[PDB]
Amino acid sequence: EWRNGPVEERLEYALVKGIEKHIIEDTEEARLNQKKYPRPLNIIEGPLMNGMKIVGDLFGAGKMFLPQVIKSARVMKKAVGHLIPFMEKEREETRVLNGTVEEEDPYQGTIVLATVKGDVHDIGKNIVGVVLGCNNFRVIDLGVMTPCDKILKAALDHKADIIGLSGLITPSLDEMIFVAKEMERLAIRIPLLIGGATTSKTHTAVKIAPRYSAPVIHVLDASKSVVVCSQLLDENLKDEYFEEIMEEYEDIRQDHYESLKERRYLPLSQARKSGFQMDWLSEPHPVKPTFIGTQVFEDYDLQKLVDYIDWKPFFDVWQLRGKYPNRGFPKIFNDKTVGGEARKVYDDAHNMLNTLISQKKLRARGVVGFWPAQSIQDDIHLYAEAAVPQAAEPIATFYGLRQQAEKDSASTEPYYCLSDFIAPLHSGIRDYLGLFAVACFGVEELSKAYEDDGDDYSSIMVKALGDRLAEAFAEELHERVRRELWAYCGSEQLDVADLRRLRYKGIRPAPGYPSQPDHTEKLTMWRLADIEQSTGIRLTESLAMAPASAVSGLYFSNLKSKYFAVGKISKDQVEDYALRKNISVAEVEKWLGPILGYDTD
Ligand code: B12
Repeated sequence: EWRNGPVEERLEYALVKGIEKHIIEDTEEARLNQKKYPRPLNIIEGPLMNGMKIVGDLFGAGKMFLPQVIKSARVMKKAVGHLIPFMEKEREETRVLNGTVEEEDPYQGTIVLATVKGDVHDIGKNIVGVVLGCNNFRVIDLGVMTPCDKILKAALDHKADIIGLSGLITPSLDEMIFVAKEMERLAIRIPLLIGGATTSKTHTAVKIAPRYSAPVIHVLDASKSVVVCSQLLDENLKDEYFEEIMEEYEDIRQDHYESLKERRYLPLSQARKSGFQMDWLSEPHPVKPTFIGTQVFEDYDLQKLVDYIDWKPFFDVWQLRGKYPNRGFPKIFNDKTVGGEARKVYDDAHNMLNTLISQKKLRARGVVGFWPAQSIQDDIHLYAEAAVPQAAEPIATFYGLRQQAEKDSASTEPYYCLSDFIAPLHSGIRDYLGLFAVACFGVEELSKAYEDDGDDYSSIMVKALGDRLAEAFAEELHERVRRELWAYCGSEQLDVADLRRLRYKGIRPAPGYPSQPDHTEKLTMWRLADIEQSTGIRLTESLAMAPASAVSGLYFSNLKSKYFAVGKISKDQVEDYALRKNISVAEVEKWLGPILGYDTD
């Protein structure tokens, strides 16, 4: 039907509908029309950028969703990959004629995207770097583990017009303020973009924007990048936008400083006197684990993990969200707005997952452990199996945090801590604590192989599938522990439908989570369980677990254990925690940055 149209219309239709079936043949038919395009630069600047501008406009208007944008980007990448020989020939002809290759750039501007030495969320940065290509923007993508000095150096040598940082978590955003300070003290006026769809403007306008004398714009999604980045390149709005409405940082500073008086805190001694007390003499006695030490999983069955995968986080990668009550998997498939695209991505993911779990291209790996645990106030101590806890000495210590923000008198909720879920040493009751770590190996190779091919769609899909497999492995390993390896919940008859609702007994608070935001617990876990040497899950210098598709955490078997948020803490708890950990106050003040209840500046 659409094949009957002219070659320009065929190019536009292929770009908009994401069809690679005839892109090369249509491109050839277009270039053989030499009179219509005297320069091989003209063919891209004409029908090709026209369709991509249409795609970007539709994405910004919300009529086209992310996977179709990715497919359109793939079609344009195929067309450009076919056309590169002719672009290079034209550039060589220009060098022959005018003497040198000119600084002509078909893209509107160059953008450097970087991910800090920390947070490993790579999918969003890649989506941005390819949608800006759909927005006709040249993107220099530095990936994960990019040093700040490397970020600045790449911005300088490549003469980047914009530096884009990536952020998707609350902790470890102190590298963004660090690079902002480095950039400010280097005295460069290049505009800056911040974070992703977890970062509120509070952290931006408190520790970033009043810290740099250049435009610092925060964007929610790359759909609005068409407006946002152009307004940083449109000289009519470049000189005015960056300060006309970014003045609202003034509200963010003054109003929140005024609201700081609303926040109230208890003394740490008073908070301890109001902790989560419980009668261990009437509580059921802890169940002894089946073994003490570490049991290693070397070739875990990927086929089994598929039954435990939850897909709503996976659809959140594609930004597919429905209206209430038809929101989330599996109700997402029936919504008229996103049903077809959700079906497409789900079937593609399942097809590639079936291919991978049958070709053994991936390999799950993990380890679990169990040790006897006794709690000294706000701390957890671990002993050997044969040792007597009251007379021997601990082999590993995990330090917890207690809630300190004052609660309204209408609520009687205790000020929670992790140590409240393990029997105290003086009580005479022996308790046990567990830990685990899982990973999925091979995602960082398949993603790179797909990217070198040019199929960013498959790369993003395989990254999301690796993340899903890692979380499913963590959930399944927790399920085995509660019933087989520890057997403190053997009477349970629940399935994955209730596992997704956190209705099981016990909790697995990962280090760095609001339950205990100190990421240094992973160091003690790795030292105790020999995880790095056994399983192969490395720890980054920022305590990020490699490969990125990895999950780790402790095991608490107490019946009354529940997830909680520490909130905000005062300097009293900071110094107490520092003296318990036998480390300087400066280290604690930087590891617990997000949860500090006072401003040091
Ligand atoms: C997949 C995912 C990951 C992946 C990241 C992908 C990858 N490269 O592997 C991985 C496996 C790394 C993962 C792990 C973790 N993650 Co995670 N993860 C998710 C998840 C499940 C899906 C959401 C998603 O991926 N959206 C797609 C993202 C990647 O793209 P995006 O943000 O939509 O991108 C857009 C905008 O944000 C913006 N944008 C984004 N980046 C940039 C950059 C620039 C320059 C610009 C201009 C714009 C821009 O534009 C984009 C256009 O769409 C969410 C669950 C949820 N609640 O949604 C949790 C979530 C984001 N993860 C989170 C956390 C806690 C973690 C961990 C730290 C857990 C841990 N181990 O302690 C670990 C990291 C450490 C480790 N070694 O695993 C939290 C963050 C909240 C918090 N407490 O801080 C979430 C919300 C889970 C939760 N509900 O609590 N995670």
